[PDB]
Amino acid sequence: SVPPSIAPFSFGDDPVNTGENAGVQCMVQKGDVPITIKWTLNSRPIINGEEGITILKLSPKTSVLNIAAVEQDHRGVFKCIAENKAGSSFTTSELKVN
Amino acid sequence: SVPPSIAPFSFGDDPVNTGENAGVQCMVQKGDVPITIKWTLNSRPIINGEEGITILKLSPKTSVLNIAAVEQDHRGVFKCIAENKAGSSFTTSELKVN
Repeated sequence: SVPPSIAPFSFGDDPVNTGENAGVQCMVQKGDVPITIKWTLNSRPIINGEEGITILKLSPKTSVLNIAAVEQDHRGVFKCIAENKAGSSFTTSELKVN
Repeated sequence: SVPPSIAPFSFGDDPVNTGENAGVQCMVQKGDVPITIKWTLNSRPIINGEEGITILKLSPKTSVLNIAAVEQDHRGVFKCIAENKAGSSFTTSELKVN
């Protein structure tokens, strides 16, 4: 009956240049399975392929996000949301683009 | 003729507890494709699944390493090596376990 906890992630506090290969990982630490992991960008759900963003479920507790070529469209607050029977958690990181 | 360049990564400032979920993304920035991306732990090569370490080539310029459940055996220097026909490059991060 353990609720999900998530390790912090960050694109870095320095703005990113267009064309860079950037990414973060949503790694659930403690938490009962089954767990669902999902993403939003500026509160809109994003899934693999949307806006050129790669999102891949590496394991039941890890989601990998990769932006192969950063654009100004990718600017904003990325949120990972992890949910199971016992509770839910989210953590965020703002991507800044020069 | 452009050799691979790699964004630095880190498991973090602080030592990690046993059982935690840790990982890094090796994201090549500059460099002509195709690029071979491989990993070592304390100078010895790692393959997907070895010592419970997940390794996945996510894209032509990104490789993801995940340790689903960290043990003290995972202690040491993780190196990502990126190679093409032009040249090679690497970046590292030391994983510490309490």
